[PDB]
Amino acid sequence: MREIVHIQAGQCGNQIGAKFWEVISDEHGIDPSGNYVGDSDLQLERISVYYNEASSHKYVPRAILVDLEPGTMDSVRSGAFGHLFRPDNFIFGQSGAGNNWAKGHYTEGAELVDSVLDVVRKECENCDCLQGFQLTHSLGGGTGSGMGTLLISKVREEYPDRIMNTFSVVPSPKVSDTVVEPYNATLSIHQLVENTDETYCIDNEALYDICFRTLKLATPTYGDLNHLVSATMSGVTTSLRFPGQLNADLRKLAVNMVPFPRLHFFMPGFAPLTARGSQQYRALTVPELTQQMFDAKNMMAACDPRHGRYLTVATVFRGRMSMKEVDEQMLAIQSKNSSYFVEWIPNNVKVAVCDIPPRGLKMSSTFIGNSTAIQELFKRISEQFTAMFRRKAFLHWYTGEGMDEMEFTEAESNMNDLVSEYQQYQDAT
Amino acid sequence: MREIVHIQAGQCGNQIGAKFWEVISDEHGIDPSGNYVGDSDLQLERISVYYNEASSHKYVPRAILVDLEPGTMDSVRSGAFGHLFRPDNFIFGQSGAGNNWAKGHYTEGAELVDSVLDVVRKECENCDCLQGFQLTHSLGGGTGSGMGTLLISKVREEYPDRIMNTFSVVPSPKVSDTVVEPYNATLSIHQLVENTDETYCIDNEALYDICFRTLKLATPTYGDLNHLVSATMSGVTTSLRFPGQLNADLRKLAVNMVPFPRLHFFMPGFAPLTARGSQQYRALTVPELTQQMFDAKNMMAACDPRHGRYLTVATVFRGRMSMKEVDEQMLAIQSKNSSYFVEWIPNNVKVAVCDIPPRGLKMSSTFIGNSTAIQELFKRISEQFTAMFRRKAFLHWYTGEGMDEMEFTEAESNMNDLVSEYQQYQDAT
Amino acid sequence: MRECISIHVGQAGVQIGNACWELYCLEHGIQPDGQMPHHHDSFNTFFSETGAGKHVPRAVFVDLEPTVIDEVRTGTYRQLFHPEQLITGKEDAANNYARGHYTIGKEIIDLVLDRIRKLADQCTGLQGFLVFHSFGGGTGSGFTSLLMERLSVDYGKKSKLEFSIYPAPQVSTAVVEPYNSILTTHTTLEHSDCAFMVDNEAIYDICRRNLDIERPTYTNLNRLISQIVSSITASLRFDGALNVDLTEFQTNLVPYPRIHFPLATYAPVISAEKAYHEQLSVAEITNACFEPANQMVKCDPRHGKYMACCLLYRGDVVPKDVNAAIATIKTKRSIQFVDWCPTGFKVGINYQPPTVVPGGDLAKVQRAVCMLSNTTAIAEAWARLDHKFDLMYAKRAFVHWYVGEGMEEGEFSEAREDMAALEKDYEEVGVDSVE
Amino acid sequence: MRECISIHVGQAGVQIGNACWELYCLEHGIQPDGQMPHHHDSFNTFFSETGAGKHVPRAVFVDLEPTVIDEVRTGTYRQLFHPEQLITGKEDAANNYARGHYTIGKEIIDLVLDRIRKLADQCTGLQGFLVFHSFGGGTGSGFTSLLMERLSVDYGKKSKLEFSIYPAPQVSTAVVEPYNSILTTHTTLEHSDCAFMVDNEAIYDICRRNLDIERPTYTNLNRLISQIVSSITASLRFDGALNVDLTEFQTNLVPYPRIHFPLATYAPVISAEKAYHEQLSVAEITNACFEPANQMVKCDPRHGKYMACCLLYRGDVVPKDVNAAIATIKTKRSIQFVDWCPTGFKVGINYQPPTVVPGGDLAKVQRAVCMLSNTTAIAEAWARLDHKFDLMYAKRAFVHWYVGEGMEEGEFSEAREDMAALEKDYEEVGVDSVE
Ligand SMILES: Nc1nc2c(ncn2[C@@H]2O[C@H](COP(=O)(O)OP(=O)(O)OP(=O)(O)O)[C@@H](O)[C@H]2O)c(=O)[nH]1
Ligand SMILES: Nc1nc2c(ncn2[C@@H]2O[C@H](COP(=O)(O)OP(=O)(O)OP(=O)(O)O)[C@@H](O)[C@H]2O)c(=O)[nH]1
Ligand SMILES: Nc1nc2c(ncn2[C@@H]2O[C@H](COP(=O)(O)OP(=O)(O)O)[C@@H](O)[C@H]2O)c(=O)[nH]1
Ligand SMILES: Nc1nc2c(ncn2[C@@H]2O[C@H](COP(=O)(O)OP(=O)(O)O)[C@@H](O)[C@H]2O)c(=O)[nH]1
Ligand SMILES: [Mg+2]
Ligand SMILES: [Mg+2]
Repeated sequence: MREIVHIQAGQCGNQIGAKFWEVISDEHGIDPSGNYVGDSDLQLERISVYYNEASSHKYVPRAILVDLEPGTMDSVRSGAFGHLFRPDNFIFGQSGAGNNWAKGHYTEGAELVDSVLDVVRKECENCDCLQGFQLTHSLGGGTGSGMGTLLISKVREEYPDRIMNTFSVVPSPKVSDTVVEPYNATLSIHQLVENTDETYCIDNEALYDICFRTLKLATPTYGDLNHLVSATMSGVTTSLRFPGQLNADLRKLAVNMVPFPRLHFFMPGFAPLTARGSQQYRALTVPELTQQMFDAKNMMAACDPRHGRYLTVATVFRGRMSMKEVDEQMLAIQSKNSSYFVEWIPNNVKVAVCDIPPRGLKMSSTFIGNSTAIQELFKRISEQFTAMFRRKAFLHWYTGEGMDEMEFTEAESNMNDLVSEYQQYQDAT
Repeated sequence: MREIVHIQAGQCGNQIGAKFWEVISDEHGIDPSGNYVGDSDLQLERISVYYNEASSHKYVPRAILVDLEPGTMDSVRSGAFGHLFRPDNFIFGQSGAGNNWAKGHYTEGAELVDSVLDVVRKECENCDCLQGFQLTHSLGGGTGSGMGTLLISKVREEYPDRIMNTFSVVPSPKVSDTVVEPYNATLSIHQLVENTDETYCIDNEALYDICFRTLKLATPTYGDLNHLVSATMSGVTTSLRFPGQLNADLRKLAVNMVPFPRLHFFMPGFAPLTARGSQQYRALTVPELTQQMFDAKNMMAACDPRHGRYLTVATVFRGRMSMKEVDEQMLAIQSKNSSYFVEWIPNNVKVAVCDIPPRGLKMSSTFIGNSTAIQELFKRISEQFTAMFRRKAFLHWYTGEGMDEMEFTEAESNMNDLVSEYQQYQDAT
Repeated sequence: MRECISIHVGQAGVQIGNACWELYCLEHGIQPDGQMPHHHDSFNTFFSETGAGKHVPRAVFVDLEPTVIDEVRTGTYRQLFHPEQLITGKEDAANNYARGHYTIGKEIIDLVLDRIRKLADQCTGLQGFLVFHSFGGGTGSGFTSLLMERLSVDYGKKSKLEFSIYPAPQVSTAVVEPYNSILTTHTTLEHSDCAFMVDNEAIYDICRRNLDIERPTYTNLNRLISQIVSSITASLRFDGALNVDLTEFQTNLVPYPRIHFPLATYAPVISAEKAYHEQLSVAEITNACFEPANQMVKCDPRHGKYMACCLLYRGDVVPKDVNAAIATIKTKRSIQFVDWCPTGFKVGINYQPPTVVPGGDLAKVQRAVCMLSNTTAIAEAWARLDHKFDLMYAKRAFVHWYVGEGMEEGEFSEAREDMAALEKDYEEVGVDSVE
Repeated sequence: MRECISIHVGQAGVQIGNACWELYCLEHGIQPDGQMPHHHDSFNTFFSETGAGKHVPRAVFVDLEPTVIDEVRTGTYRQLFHPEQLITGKEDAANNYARGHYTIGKEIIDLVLDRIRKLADQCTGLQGFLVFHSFGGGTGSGFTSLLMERLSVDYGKKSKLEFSIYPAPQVSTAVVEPYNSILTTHTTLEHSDCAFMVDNEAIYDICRRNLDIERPTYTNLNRLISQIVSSITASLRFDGALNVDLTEFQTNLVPYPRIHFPLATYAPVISAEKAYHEQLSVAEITNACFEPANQMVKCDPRHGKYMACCLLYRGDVVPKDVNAAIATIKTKRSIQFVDWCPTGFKVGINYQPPTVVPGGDLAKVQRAVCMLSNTTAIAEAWARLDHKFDLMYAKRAFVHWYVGEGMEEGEFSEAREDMAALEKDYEEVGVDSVE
């Protein structure tokens, strides 16, 4: 019950999804062929939430892989853990978004969004009681941004009651992997703050920093970053895919973390993060995890929390632990950082506890902080957008697909309004 | 309980610390890997005071190794009894202090002191009830002097209640291993008399003399001198790391040995010291130890006690002995040397007795004398400083890092005031 | 022939019930499969019996999320419960009162009431209801409010007892606890005969200090609350020198229609190693019960006055000692009842000692005492919740979920007015009389 | 039914208590685990009893450093004590009075008082208090002063007896002994009913000369002081031809409110090899008690006058011999009481002989006598301490620790004034009366 549908847009979304399904299959003991070879019945007691039991006793992920260029699709298809996706799912076009948002939302996307929605509808009717949607996409790449926003708008039209999750890879502050990414970011954020329940902001910069310093890895390949994001997502969903002394669901997180309709952008975090050698020289206790999760050097979003306040915080543990210990740790961490939390939300730590470790470890933890610091991010992007709009640079590519300036004017105004709201609530009293 | 944090600054500090942790691990029966293979539970009944029990039943020393050049750090890391320090502790820079104090306290140290304080804070919060800090450093080398003084000032800012121990290797009177050591000594002493509770002055000259005459060794390598200082430190702490018929703690020594806030410089001493052959030809009785500990030829500070008076004296024994015997010996030694003690402090011998020998003996003893003779030391250094300041020799290296002459003027005035206080109390009546 | 059904709402209720029914099955020598290889009948009051030697509980486990109920169905206590009772919803209220009282629970309330009616009509001397429900969870608050209103409509005059989990002052697992608490209190204030305040924080404290376990799981808190419940029902379920029925509880501990929130307390609670080194006098355990550090709600009794107390003893107890101990307690000044109630005790004695659950944490004792005390200190606790509510309402935080789920702001304002009125009533009663 | 609790403060108190409770458990045939395989009840006065054959002591071992208490918990006497009593702090006073009376001990004084109150209320015929505490240690002085003030506030009129370890004239293990001694004396001078002066130096002397052991450990001094305590309490704990209770002690040996510092003495103390070669006459042992070399405080009695004496005999004793011996003692001139007290004796006889602890140093005797003597020689000892204080205060040495730990210099001056007043009172009493 409470089945979840997985959508993967853009190249980053698809790669993250490949690693994500690898992780999930490892969790439930699923062979690459798609048949169960596990050992613990609890794996199958909720196997339906992400998988569908196809006949002859096989399992197929409830995935809907979307793209506009067959390259990465075929890469996924050929590689291992690709032979179990249901082959009818791989929707792809030929033109390619060309790293443009106008193509990804108006011209090219309008031709595949119908087929995507049809497969979505088939999967929805297949499920018993739909729980919600999780969309894995970028914010820079044209396909990800444009087509994901279009799909979100259409789905919200057809399912205004379900819950919506997005794992959007926000552009990094220092580097810029693309050139027009401010435009894509602004338009995508406009659509998201329109029609999304929660948005898990991530930067590649923070993941680089974590893989470098904390994990002591000088050679971070994209496999590792995607592995980290996959572990975060698995930690988010294990609260319902598994039994727990204090269980959680996606709707619980949405209610707890989203005080106002618009302010629903979360920065995630994971713990423990230990190098290969520096592991046996540290104790794995709940206080250690809790103290690890609260610092700028372990936030997957490149913005110091100290510059603002945590509006709300959610914390999902795993593995066997003692509830009193967790409560004591949360009390201490809420006490000593009193200036780091908003005054008018007393007891602002949502807690959930699962019963299964994420494999290999004794106990893990996932942090989901809805703070005001992220305003800086938007601030940054907004400014960049403004600059690249003041000269109307690159404007012709977007204008040529039917979009006009007033779109950009409205989107920038909307983002500035959002930043104003964040600022207002940060200094509320 | 009463956990102690160990800091090691400068090359001498780090080598002394390596030998010191070797000694401690030998005491508690700790394998080089960091796991306990001992045989007596009393080793583990207080194992927490210096160690932390890391998971999978291992032990890691509560060490914080600091330096500005990775050379000696790597030497420690490669050598045995280095594989159990927690690898995240090894804080080191790249520029190196260059045997300058200005670099070690203003320019280079200002870049690593923050990370050092952060690891300090982590360890402090890890402990249950912090007892105090022991800093092992030099007074000549730039790193040791400058960075240790900076760390002491910062820690005293953040922990004005804990107790502070320093094992500062004072420059020898005859030889001079460096050229600018008067400047480093004066500045370091200024900071120490500002913000330290007790300072264990040591000279390499006295250790040379002891290894030569008393131990009958013609080939004293630095390993042996560091071994002696390590034995002294272990003797100081065994009063709380182990049960005893009359136990002592660091705060007890601080209260007993420091009559006035400034006059807190102690000369240590150890006994018994027997050559390899001349051991079986001597009786190991409490009178023998007591008579050994009171003579210039067994003081680890190069200054004859007879030139002044013992302001106070502390004496920490080990191994099984009879209290009445110790009391009788102290009475006799206080009687016959009546001119060697200050008139206005009656019964000026603090006594403590442990129950465990220093491993390989029947009974040992450690002497901690706070005397007035040490004024000569400062006198000497002061004069040297004055000379090297009269011509302003070497002044440009220190001036170029922001420091100015008035710093030196104030520091020299402060040291002269301290010597005046020592002289005043020496001839008090 | 004095039956009493149990209704467990929400995850807290279901787990507490797991503990409670484990305890019962241990007490009467009942195997997990309902078989059984001073006793009377005894078990008839809680266990109905079928043709074979198989007994089934009179419990109705209702939830909107099938996870915990599925754990129950898979646990060792699978064969026990009547499978029709284990009512499971589809989507839990997700810590939202409106979902748990207007949208979702509205679609299985009828099935729950139907099973309730079947179980009631199969009984003859029905005494009353035991609702095991938390206070913060959405299902707990909303569904319990709905169910209490429905039962009060159906069963006009019968006992209705709740075991709420009062939200702690400083440890809060939820974020919207004030909203659920205020709404469910405003609703249940007119229907619940007698609630039973218990908190998790106080039980953590007790487990750490008295039982000397530093890392307790929810299993331990559940076992303690199950022991409290068993001590409450031992009068019905056993032969005692001075028995007491739930109607006596509601008559004694409820001076006024609204002020019916007594807090629980249990004694002795000592570890197995500390079982010796003390003879456990009944006067000693009475003093332990009145010790402000032993109460199971984080409220200092010294800041208020005990309007009423009810002490239920069990084991080798002798009434004279109880009389002497209570006289001594009345003598002391720090335990100051209200002037207008000169008789502040109901005493009950049972012959059956408490039984220790194997694999448990407590020690085999011969005497035990559960105190249910209605005081005025609890009033201050309401203030705290009120305060929280005010802040979280001053910014209209989280309001959109409740608004869009079948509720209006005027309802929030009305519930705030009601809580203010209750606090006013507590303050007014706390004062002394003239002339 | 005449109970008396024991309170051990500081390391000295705890080790002395180890010895004392070893001695008791040996006396009444009590195994270390509280079991037991002329006697009456006897042990009830010091041992409370639980349901099983397990008895527990009425002791409260309090310390600020967990080392020695941990040794106790690990020693052979682990099963004995009630684990709740073994109160341990975190950081010891470190031979600092201010820490032991203002800063640290202030944070566990409440727990200690709570355990005291529990133990007292579990008793019925409580006689009084036995504080075992040193004088130089910081915990000893500070914590004992605080505890005595608190108890005197709580228990208005009850016996309060201390066993201080008077700082020796020449052997001092500490360096700040004068400060702790003066402060704790100025405090306890208004609360302690009767102290009991004992010193380590005199016990060293006695062990060397009489027992012929040249290298004694603290174990031996502790055993001797435990024997003294046992002889003090043998009246309560046994049937005697002339018994005496602690109130009799405070009535007899305390002429004035302030002068209540009697010094201890015990006899016979002879080695096993010298056990023969002497028949140990009761007159002989009386003479031994009055011998200036046998007193357990380094003060020559000949320099003062015995204001009062109390001799407690035990074993095969006959009153006529005691009368004859005391008459002879009164005849001699070198033992000169004050003129104004013509009756300078209280006599007590017990039927139980002293029992020798296996592995001990003394020999099995049939008669024993403990003398508690309040004299004027002890006054000179105060002078010595006073003198020391003056010097260590003339330079304001060590003052900064106490100043920065919650105390003022005016307090030091006031305590010096108080000690001067006490010395003045001793001198004034020492003089003779006119007319
Ligand atoms: N005493 C005790 N309380 C528990 C236990 N498990 C959960 N709780 C309480 O349950 C509260 C969480 O809200 P719940 O009432 O459980 O919510 P729910 O029952 O899952 O129903 P929903 O709100 O719809 O999810 C916490 O505040 C806990 O105090 C338990 O095992 N023992
Ligand atoms: N008679 C006797 N005296 C002892 C013994 N052990 C310690 N002492 C006395 O204890 C004194 C030392 O100060 P303590 O009272 O022990 O200090 P403490 O009890 O450790 O408490 P702190 O001062 O806070 O450390 C010494 O002067 C000794 O005379 C013992 O075994 N027998
Ligand atoms: N975390 C992560 N991000 C990626 C990965 N690959 C690409 N990205 C991000 O995705 C963005 C490119 O979007 P992409 O899907 O490739 O272009 P599109 O075809 O127009 O949607 C860049 O900003 C990258 O930062 C990956 O493996 N991991
Ligand atoms: N006792 C002892 N002293 C040492 C040892 N090595 C160096 N020193 C002293 O340390 C001083 C040099 O300081 P150092 O730490 O090497 O220079 P820095 O890097 O500027 O701190 C010299 O005065 C030496 O006397 C050693 O092994 N034992
Ligand atoms: Mg629920
Ligand atoms: Mg002590």
